[PDB]
Amino acid sequence: AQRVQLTATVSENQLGQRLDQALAEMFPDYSRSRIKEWILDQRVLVNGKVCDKPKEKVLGGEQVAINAEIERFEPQDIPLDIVYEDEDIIIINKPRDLVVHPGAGNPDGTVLNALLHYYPPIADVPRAGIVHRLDKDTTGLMVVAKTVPAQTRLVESLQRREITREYEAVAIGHMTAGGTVDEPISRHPTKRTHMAVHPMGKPAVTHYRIMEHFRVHTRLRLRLETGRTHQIRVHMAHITHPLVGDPVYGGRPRPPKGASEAFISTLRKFDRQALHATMLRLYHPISGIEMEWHAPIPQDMVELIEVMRADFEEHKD
Amino acid sequence: GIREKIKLVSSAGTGHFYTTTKNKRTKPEKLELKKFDPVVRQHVIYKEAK
Amino acid sequence: VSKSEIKRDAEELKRLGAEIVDLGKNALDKIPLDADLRAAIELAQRIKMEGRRRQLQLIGKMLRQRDVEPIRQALDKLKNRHNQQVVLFHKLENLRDRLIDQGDDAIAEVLNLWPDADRQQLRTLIRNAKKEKEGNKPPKSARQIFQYLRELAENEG
RNA sequence: CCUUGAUGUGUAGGAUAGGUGGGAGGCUUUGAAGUGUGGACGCCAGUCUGCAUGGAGCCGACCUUGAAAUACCACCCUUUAAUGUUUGAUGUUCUAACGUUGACCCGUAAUCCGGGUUGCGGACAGUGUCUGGUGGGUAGUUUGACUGGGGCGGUCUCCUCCUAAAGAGUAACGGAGGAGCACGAAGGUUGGCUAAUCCUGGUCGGACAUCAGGAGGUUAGUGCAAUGGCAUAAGCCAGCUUGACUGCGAGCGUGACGGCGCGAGCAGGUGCGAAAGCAGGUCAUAGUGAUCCGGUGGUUCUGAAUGGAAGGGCCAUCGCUCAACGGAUAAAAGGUACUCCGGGGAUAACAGGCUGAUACCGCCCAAGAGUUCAUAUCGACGGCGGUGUUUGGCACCUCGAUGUCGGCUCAUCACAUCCUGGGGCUGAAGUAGGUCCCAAGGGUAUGGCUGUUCGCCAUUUAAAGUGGUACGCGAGCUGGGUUUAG
RNA sequence: UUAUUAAAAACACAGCACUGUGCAAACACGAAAGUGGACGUAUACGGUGUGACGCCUGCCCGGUGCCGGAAGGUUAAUUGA
Repeated sequence: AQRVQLTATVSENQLGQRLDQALAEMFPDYSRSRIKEWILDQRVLVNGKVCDKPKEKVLGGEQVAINAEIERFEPQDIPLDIVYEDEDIIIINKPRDLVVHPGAGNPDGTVLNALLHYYPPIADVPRAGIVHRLDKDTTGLMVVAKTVPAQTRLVESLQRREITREYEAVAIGHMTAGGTVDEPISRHPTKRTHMAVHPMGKPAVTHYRIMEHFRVHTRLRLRLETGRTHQIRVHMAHITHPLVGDPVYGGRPRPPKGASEAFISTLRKFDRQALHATMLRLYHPISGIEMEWHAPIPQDMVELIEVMRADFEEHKD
Repeated sequence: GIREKIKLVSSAGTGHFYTTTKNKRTKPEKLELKKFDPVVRQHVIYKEAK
Repeated sequence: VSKSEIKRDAEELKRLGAEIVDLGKNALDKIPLDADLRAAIELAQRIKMEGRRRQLQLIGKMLRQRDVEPIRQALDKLKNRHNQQVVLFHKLENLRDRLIDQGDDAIAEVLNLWPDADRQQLRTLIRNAKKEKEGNKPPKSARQIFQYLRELAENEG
């Protein structure tokens, strides 16, 4: 709340137009809809009189006075599962429903806000030391360099594509063999929350392998080169083999023939995206010795592969 | 279009006139032009170019 | 860009010219029309129907070669169909009660913005306006107040 | 509307300042500054005034105001005071018009009507003529021609080059375009001059600044699109200039014609140069509109008895996006699967015969991959052929009728063969296989889904063949899809 | 209900809602008389929408239609300086 008086005089070039617009040009910092709600609140005076009709026509020679309130990111306490912490690097296991960068609607409660609470002066480095983005619905390992010279080496490594990243994913369909996918990608022409494959898009490379199959699903291990927004999902979906439980990019639900009631519940229970990062490899900033870390399989994935293993060993066998 | 059709009346007392077109926008000054007049059988000045 | 695109644009101007001739003599002088066009208007209604077509061809002929928006905009005010005209009357009556009920706090805006306002006569008019309303007399002078403001609205001179 | 006297407070400021000119003075003993009431304006802030008291006088730049005067002389604007003139609007009273599907009496043993009394409205309503507005409720029409599609658009006139086949002309949904102006100079005459591009040199100065010297006599320019021309220059500059004139104009060309263009030369008056001569527009080809009917001027041309006048005629003249541009109205948009009538295969769709753009089939050229080894087996870049059952277009039609998709009954023909039969090769040990050749004698499925053709699935066998039959078969059946009318 | 291809999900239906109507009612039939409404009287008549019953019918007057208000601008017949 910032209670500051706002009084101004309308000119003679706003003739024959409404109330919301007139205050907009003279007050550039506040737009029509912000003005509209305060008009309905009976807190704006025109010619010394309060008005209740925003669609009035005002021309000029009037003194409008707004007597009301007006108004980087506040840190919040979030539980984080620390994997490795020292003076140069920070390895963190990001839990479910936690976005790595706050936006319009999430001022506090994200990774950056939690890192601000975890270490107060962490705001010195840009973006609080995050180097690559990851979906909030997907859990996995995240890397943050503590010191700013490590930031320069890390971003340069990705430009040369030196750091290797590994992912664990569960998809639909009886897979046969691994391979590579190389398809340019750009924004979806119609929907603004989809990043679809486009022939004249940004070039991309992704590799995928398989560890074991299932009834109509699979468990697979793969490596991603470029950590762009939702790269792994579309390249897995461009071969019409969408991820299991993905609501945005995965296909429509398709339970298998003769599926048990418990199996159908698990897909309903597993209502998040099937993605996880297990193994990350990095080069130390000032030492030059490789570090290797592993991420335990999350509990939801443990039961997901368990129910599929029982179903596959019962129906097909 | 932009041109304005004008009439040139003899400076003498006769009513015989000639028809022509002048752009008033670029040449608003009245013309000082003399042309043959059959009624007076001589050459007479023409004025009042609109 | 298209010959027929010009055609409908020209034809739209033709019916606009046909509207001017169908307008009364008293209201004809209101629009800022040139004398050459004005003289052609009076001959247009008195000519026989076939000559009206030729006159309509005439009226369209030299009206296309000049600018049309001020003529159309001025015609719109007289028809009271342009949006800025009706709101101008709205504020013109909006300053009436702002002035007819006080008489002193509203004259400042008029003189500050309009330099052709005769404040010597405006104060006297309000004196009569206050007298008739206070004595519950018929408003025989309230109409003249609006005429003066309306006359000064379009540069009476 | 006619005088009659005041009447105009944003501000500093002696203080209730109206704009346009004269203005340092008019007025007054035909009796004054300044004191009081009466009437009266009136935002009581202030002011005008009959009267006499009074017994001889008032201002103006003054410094300030955007603007300086009750110092005066006028056109006057607004507000408003009091008579007379003219015309409206509103309100009140009454009845005698008019209304009364109020009561009563009579014609009259009558809920019609008329007559009489009274009550209630009342000059209202209502009615008649004209007029403003609304008015597809109703009536008469229009929606032109060229082909396109869910709805809309574009073209119609003129000019340039090619198509155009060496006179002229010559079309297409043939390829490129432009014009509806402009110029009183950018016309005429006279005189004068000749650029692009590049070399060297030269300062700010660069790929132009303007040039000194050079090969080029036009590849530059020619108001604008293109073409043809332009050195006698039509290109460039300067003086004078109006021939961009009036009445003509033999003759020729182009078109069916209206029309359009060239036009020597004659009479008059002109401009240029001394003169010979040129000048009836712009180097030319598009820059446009015939007639009917309108404005102006002239013509005593005519003037429904005489003289005029009105009107009409002739001449010049401005008068079209009449653009649908040889121009049906001055005035007009759409649908009809609710349609009808008279015609048309003069004009679409499916099928039939041209066709192979695209794609299927065969062959050849053979770098390369192939344990050695090209065609044992593939084979990149290309070429030649065939049904042609997809996706298409072309002239031919049955519109005085050519009935479909699919299912049932019925089948027939070709083999580019699904099985059975005879073989070749094999990277064919046998069975089981794969490819190719010959061979059409026979056989070549049952059910759920959907109207299905097709296809998926379930289950058999030797397979559950491919195409023609106008993608067979309604004067054999079916009406499930398509299906007018709800 | 489509006689003579459509018997239905279509029409209608009691109910519900809005609007018009004070009697010489609105409206309709009729150049008009007059008649129906109705020899009824706003718990009545006409028009429109929906269509048992239960829970309900949310927001918006911008354009059109309707009502009221009229401050103002334009505006014919009429009269003739």
